[PDB]
Amino acid sequence: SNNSVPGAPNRVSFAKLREPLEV
Amino acid sequence: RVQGPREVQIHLVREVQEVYRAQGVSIHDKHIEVIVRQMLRRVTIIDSGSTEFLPGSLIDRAEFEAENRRVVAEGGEPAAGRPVLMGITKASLATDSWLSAASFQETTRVLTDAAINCRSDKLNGLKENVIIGKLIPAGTGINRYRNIAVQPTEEARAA
Amino acid sequence: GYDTPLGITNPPIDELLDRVSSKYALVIYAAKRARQINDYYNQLGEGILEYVGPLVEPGLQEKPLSIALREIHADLLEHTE
Amino acid sequence: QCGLPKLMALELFKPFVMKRLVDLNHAQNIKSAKRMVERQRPQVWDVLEEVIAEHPVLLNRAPTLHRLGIQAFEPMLVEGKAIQLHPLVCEAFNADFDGDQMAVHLPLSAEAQAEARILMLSSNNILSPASGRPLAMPRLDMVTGLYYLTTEVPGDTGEYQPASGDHPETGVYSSPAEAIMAADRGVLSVRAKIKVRLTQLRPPVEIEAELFGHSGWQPGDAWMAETTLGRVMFNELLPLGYPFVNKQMHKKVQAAIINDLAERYPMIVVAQTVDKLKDAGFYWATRSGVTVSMADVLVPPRKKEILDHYEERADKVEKQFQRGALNHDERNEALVEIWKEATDEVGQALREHYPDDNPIITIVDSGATGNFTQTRTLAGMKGLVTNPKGEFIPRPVKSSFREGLTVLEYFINTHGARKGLADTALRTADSGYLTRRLVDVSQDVIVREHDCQTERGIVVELAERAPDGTLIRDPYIETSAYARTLGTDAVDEAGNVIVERGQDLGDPEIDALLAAGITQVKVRSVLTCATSTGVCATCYGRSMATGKLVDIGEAVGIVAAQSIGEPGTQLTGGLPRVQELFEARVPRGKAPIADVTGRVRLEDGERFYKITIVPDDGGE
Amino acid sequence: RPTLSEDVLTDNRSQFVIEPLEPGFGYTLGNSLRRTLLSSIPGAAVTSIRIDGVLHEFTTVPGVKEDVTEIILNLKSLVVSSEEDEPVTMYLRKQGPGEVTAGDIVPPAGVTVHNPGMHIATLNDKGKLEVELVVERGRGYVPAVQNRASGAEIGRIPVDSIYSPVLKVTYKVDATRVEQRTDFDKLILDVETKNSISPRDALASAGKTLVELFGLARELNVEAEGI
Amino acid sequence: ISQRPTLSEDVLTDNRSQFVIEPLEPGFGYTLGNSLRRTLLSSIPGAAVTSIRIDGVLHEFTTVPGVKEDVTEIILNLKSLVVSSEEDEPVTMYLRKQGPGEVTAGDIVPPAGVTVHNPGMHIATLNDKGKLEVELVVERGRGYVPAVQNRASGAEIGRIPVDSIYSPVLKVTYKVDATRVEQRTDFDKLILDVETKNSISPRDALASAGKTLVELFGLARELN
Amino acid sequence: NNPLSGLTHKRRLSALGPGGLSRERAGLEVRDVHPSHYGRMCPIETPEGPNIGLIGSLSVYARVNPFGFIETPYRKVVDGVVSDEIVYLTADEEDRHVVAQANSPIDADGRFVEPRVLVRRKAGEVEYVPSSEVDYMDVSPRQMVSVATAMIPFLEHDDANRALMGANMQRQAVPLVRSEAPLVGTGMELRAAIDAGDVVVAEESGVIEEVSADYITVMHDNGTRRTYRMRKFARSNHGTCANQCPIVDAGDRVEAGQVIADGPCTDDGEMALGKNLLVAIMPWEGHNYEDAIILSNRLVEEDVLTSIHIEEHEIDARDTKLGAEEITRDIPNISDEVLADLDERGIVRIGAEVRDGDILVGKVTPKGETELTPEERLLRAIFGEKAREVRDTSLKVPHGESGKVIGIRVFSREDEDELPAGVNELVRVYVAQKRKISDGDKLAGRHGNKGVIGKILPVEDMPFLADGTPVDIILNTHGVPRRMNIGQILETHLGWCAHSGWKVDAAKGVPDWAARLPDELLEAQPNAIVSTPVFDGAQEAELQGLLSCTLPNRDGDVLVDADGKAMLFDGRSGEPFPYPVTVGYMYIMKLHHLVDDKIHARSTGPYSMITQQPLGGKAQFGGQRFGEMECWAMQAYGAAYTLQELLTIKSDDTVGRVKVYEAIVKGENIPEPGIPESFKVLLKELQ
DNA sequence: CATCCGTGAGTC
Ligand SMILES: [Mg+2]
Ligand SMILES: [Zn+2]
Repeated sequence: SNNSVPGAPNRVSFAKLREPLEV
Repeated sequence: RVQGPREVQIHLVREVQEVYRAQGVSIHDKHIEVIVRQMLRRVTIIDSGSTEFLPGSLIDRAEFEAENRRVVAEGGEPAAGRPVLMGITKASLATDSWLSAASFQETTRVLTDAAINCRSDKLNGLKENVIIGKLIPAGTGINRYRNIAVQPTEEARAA
Repeated sequence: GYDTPLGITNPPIDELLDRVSSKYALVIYAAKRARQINDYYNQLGEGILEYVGPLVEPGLQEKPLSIALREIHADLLEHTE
Repeated sequence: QCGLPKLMALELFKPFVMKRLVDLNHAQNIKSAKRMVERQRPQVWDVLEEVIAEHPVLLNRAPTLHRLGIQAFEPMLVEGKAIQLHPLVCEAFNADFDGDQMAVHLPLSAEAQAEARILMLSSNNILSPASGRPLAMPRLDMVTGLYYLTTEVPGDTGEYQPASGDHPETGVYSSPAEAIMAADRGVLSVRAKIKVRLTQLRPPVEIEAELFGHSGWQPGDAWMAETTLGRVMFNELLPLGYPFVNKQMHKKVQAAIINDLAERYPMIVVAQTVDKLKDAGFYWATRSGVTVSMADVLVPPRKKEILDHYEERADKVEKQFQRGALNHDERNEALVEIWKEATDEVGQALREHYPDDNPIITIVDSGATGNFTQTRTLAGMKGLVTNPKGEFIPRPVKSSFREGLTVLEYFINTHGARKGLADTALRTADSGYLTRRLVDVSQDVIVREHDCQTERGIVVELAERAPDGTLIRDPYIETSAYARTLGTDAVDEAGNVIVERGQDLGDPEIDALLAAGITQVKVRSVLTCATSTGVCATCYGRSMATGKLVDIGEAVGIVAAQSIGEPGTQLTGGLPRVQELFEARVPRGKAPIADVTGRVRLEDGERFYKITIVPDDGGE
Repeated sequence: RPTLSEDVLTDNRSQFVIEPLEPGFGYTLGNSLRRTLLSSIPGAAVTSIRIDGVLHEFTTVPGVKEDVTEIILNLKSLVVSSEEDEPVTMYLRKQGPGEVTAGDIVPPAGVTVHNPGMHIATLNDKGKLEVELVVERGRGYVPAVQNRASGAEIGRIPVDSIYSPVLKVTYKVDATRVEQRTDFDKLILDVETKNSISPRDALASAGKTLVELFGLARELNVEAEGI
Repeated sequence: ISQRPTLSEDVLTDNRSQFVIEPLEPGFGYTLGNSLRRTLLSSIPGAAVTSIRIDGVLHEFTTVPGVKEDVTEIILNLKSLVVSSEEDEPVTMYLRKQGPGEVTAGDIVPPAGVTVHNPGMHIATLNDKGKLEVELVVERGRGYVPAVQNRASGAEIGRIPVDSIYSPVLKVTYKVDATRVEQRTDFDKLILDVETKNSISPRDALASAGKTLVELFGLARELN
Repeated sequence: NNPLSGLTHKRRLSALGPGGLSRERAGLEVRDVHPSHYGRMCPIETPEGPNIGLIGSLSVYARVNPFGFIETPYRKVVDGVVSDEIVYLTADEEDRHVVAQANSPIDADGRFVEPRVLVRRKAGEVEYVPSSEVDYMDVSPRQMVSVATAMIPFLEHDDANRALMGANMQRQAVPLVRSEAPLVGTGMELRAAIDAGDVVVAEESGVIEEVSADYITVMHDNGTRRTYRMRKFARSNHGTCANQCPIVDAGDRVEAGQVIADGPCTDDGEMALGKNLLVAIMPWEGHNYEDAIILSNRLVEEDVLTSIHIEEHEIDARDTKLGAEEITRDIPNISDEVLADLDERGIVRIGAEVRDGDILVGKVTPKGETELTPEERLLRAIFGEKAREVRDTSLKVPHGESGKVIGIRVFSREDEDELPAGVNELVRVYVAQKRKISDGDKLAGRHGNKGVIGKILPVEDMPFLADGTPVDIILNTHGVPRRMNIGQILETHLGWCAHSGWKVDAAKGVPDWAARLPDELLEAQPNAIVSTPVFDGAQEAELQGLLSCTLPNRDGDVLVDADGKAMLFDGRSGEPFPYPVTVGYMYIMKLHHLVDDKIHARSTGPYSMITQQPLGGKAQFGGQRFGEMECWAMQAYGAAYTLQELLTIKSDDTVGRVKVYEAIVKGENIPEPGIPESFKVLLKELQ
């Protein structure tokens, strides 16, 4: 997932793990 | 002043061309020459002579050699003339029609001078005619083509 | 030797240009005749002495210019400058 | 032709339709006929179809940079609310289809429509008044489509095979109608080299003389050829009476054919011939199989190998500057050279690695569109980027766009990309201003007479003399001589005159003087010929659009201005130089010239250059 | 409105104009009718030949102007109608100075040559010429490698068989403006045939043929359609 | 060099059916199955809703009190409604449902000669206190006919013209087995693929396709 | 225009305006990209026109400090060890420090991998620097971009020129009838939709007590009830269709901050700026020559690219000197067929159909008691009909406009509605249109790939795959490598993998190419949604591999290859295209440049009050301008009569244009032009 | 040859 914060549809992401801060 | 009026024309045409050559643009020398020709149509007044030509004034070759053709027949001193090269901007401003000049640039300056010199405009040009709504003095506008009578050949006749 | 000229390309302009001094002349040449043909149709209804009508067969709802341009090709007109 | 929307035209011809509505009694007067058109009653769609019959309209696309910016068309009613435009005149309007609009003006007076159909009709304005080259030619899909079939593929199926053993000759067909049925079965490739007997195509001039003795080729006379099926279909368009062309159709090749058709064959032939080419280009651009994939775009094999070589040659330069043996001005000046050399070797790495099947290269090398410098940027690497100053950055973008640029790379490329868009907007404003100055200065210049009659002209260098012998064609030949009319009979060493005076220089008339040996001709110029008002017709010579002598009355002064300003957008001296010349400013360079000819006396000083000239003829 | 059929003419070929087709049926009718005239009409042509003074192909025939190649080609253009499916054989022999044509051919019973004025080969003096021809029947176009064993191996030559009596067909689809709709399709069709059959008849046969195909589908229900 | 009258075989499935046709001319299969494909997708007669009316609604752009969907989404849900009518002339259907719960295509009441083939289709989720009284009009036609045409005829302000997708055909394709073996064994075998909307059978679709085409190709046979 | 359109507008950073600079004063230095802009202001998003570089958008992670400068977040590295502690830095403060790039490899604890890493330094200079000297590092790879910019998948594959347009055009997207989320995302599509405010977010947690198309009621945990009303069919500032629909069903458990109902251009709380279209990269019969676009008629029969456009029409009744304007159903000399769609007042009835020229609000005004024509006096004695003193001043429908009347707003001075001095009754009629997509409508993708619709073929004519499915959109191959925006190509590849679904081969282990691929993407369903964050996400090796993983269709056959291409059949000739064509799915947006607005024409109409020339604009029904540049083209041709006509009888010849209209309708010849009234003005201005 | 004022700086 990318933004697992609100209760959103699951959009899987090619990524290096981004945990600095939410937009 | 070094190589004369004809050489300076050939130099401009090819130096101009050299810029469009480098970037892959192909303009025939012809078109350039048309503009170049318009830059040298005026010669300056070295000595006034008997003529009414103000010294230090750029006057057309046609006018310069026709007034020096009238005064030569009059008996007075002809004005001494030296050829002069003009940038297209001022050559354009120095036009005979104040209508064409004012409708180009520096409109406040054109009118100030023209209203003082009492310059009368013969509406005979492209910019001149378009403004007043006359047919332009070129192409299908010239009387040569404009006044044409078309008639059926004597062979052609109603059935 | 070419393909059949369609619509506004007919009559072929090349053969049109053989019967005239320049492109510019042909315009006034044709147009002033197009004026004559349209006069004839409007005048005839109520006026005698109109310009001579179409020297060729008028196509159905054929434009007056299109009529003139054809009879120029037919050499049926006289040319004066 | 042009597609005019049913909605646009009805309001354009509104009082012309109201006229015929009360003619055919659909309406009882002019007031009610107006109401019919506004309510859009179903009757008027039949009436309007008759009204616009061969009544030309104008298509204007701003900016109007040259006179081909406004062209006439035969209006065609069309469903929808968009204007439909011919794919060829896009070179003239400089119009694409990313949301471009066009103004429409409907001529009323009998003279106006006459002027439109004759002077301004798109099918008459085929050539550029600036160069005489075709503008209404195959351009994008069309060139790639034709370039497809005229290509000769070595081992493709159906190819001609010599006879050997027990099997006879394979690949020889009786007629084009046969070879068509072969590819339909799947035996023949439309790109494979075969042998066919043709009956409706005039053979090459070199072969017509061998097979007929120039007995005059005739529709029905046969002859054998060694081409491909596609090259035959292509020559049926040119069509008959024109010598067969057995080559592959690069844009320059197609540019030659049309430019030849412009000369000899008449206008209505060219207009129809080029039309057939368009229909052929698109159908075959379709089945050309030209497609962009991530696979078709390949990164070079020696990608990291080559870049490691020059980064090693760079680190050597960095350490040579680290010891301060190199100047700071010299450090970057060498760093620029290293990576410029690197980028080149990356491009070479693509060309040979890329198949000629590769649609990215197929499009580039066929003159269709795009540069290989784009292909390099895409598959190889972006290379050097420009500084805000303009100087090339010492740091290089090693990444291609296929691999994905680094975050920092995108930033500095973006900077350059913006300043490019800014300048491209600023030159245009300068270009249009220069244009309007040029127009005003040459407005009283019109063709008023047929001939000045003066013997004055100017010398043109026809060809340079090659050192070993023979000659070399001057690079300025096309632009300085090819349209001129002679002012003096051109004679060789003999007393034999090759070209008379009052003769327009054509293509073969250059070769008659080129082979004869004469390398200098005197020609009538606009400068030399002197008349009262404007200029003469003869001096000016061949109008680049007609291919014939300019008509008396053409405003050659304005056309010249447009012809100079139109392509002014493509400059780096540059455009300021062009202004600096036409405005006769005392230049920046201010290079000195010799006052009197003589022996040069160089006496350089390190603080200052001084030049003395001892006059050749006595003098001081 | 029911569709029309038209004809503009020439001796060997003619153009057919079909309008007005329901929008989108021009192309639906286009390539399907072309591939029928070119492939689905039966005739007769030369399968293989045999020449007396030939043991290999590169050398021309003794006493003949034309090469071995150019004679095969001229023979390909020969139009012939055979009455029996089974392969027949015709002989063409001539000697001395002059020109050999298609009228010199000796044809079997029920086998007709339709262009007896066709040039074939120019013989000179002391020039002997004897040729055996093998005539079969079929459809469309068949390559030469598939006919490499249809003659005695003492100089048997495989020839490209052009069975089909229709030579070349092209088509264009323009749009006709019916009522207010400018969507309707107009089908122009160019058809050139041999000297065997008229184009006007070659289409009716090519037209009848396809009616049979779409019969199979229609047989199931014959539900609905309107003309 | 062989002559055989062709066949038209069949390998079935409920919604879609493979037709096998052989033996055909070499290189003829493609441009033959395509002429059927283009006939199917465009000119096969079917039936669908043309216009509707709702209680308390005057135009497409509003909401019924108590219902989760708006009329736009409701009309857009009814586009996937599968119907088959035999009445050549227009007929009127009905749908009336109140209170909590869901309404479907099953609650539609088709008159004589009209059949709904997909009753499980969701139309609207009527919450409590929500009432929905509708009135649908069904016609027979072919292809695709836009809503915008109904309005100018004289249709009262209550009616809401809806787009019509008459085409009962779903998806058509084909593949060809051409035996190119060097012999007189060169032929093509056609495998046509036709899937319908459960409005008509795949067979009945190919039948109306042929009936159309036969009547069209019959004009090439008639003499001058 | 769309939710993003509004969101972008609030984050603009102009250098224009009072206290700032003028457009002509700004040189070439103000406009270009400055080094300090990193993470603060976007280098991509800026207008194309004469305002370029003077207008920009704020970078995503940036914020404003109490002194009016722009701060930006960086992660704090103690000693080679990344710390989650974050401090916001200003421009000049960062210059004193040294910053590492976001994508630098980091230990699972927090340490760096290589001693020397990529380093950002003052004055835009960059060098390799040992790990002991590293002060800070970037928050995100996508730190430097703006909101609309980060929504461009594979941004680092498109050149800044087209990527610029790719950002600018998104703002021009049109809200469709219903909207789908893109198959290829970037992750930004969620937070953009929420922070737009044009969706409905739940304030406090609870359960949906009741849902209707009108409103949603939420039962909280403490007992209180908040009701969220749905904006239904409202007209935006730009005539687009702001229409909201409830996502949640009745009885769903909803937490705080969750989207319970989204608006236009939103699908399940995500920015839905377009539709997922089945693309084909190829030339096709020239109809897509020079950036034109070919569409499947499926997009017209299924309203896939259809939009709703609302217009507000206004008219008032004032107090005049001859009486007062009154809004009535009685208009002089009009049949009852024209008035048929009005009520008793004179107002059109809601739901009625309106075409151009028809009447919306019937108003009549007392015309001045001037002596009526003696020829009209005579005409009124014969038929004995006395003239009324009321002239028609009705509100009719403007040329081009048409649709269904979807509401009336009337304000009366009588009903105490407070009006400006002089006005009695004011009427507002609202008319919406259901514009399907047609020829000339400008479409675009996110990669600066724009263009107009050249032709929409019937569904059968479309180049289709082996299973019969026709493509939706046919883009031309030629206009791709030139623009350097081959990210549209990568979107097509990943777009196809997302539609078919995939599954990496786990037998014999996890392959080496899909080794960096996170676990959750090793198996994907048909119609799956994925994220490709800018400067992160998919790389070319994984994309190529995924093209091999493509799951077969229902018939058990794979449709595209490892190249990403597939074999098409020409729907016209039937025969298969000779070469494999690149097929996949692309996200295409409907831009707000529609022909229905763009088209315009005029025979005669209104005229300038001073220069007596035609007026200008479609709004005033004015004619085109034949400028100085166009008069040169005429002059060059030598078409004097055409040029004269345009500037005389076609323009400001007061007596000419009237006598031209008469000569035409009578079928005579066009008279000779007179004197341009504008020239008379000049000679008086000089005087 | 270098300053101060006024006038220029693409179209739709
Ligand atoms: Mg553009
Ligand atoms: Zn002269």
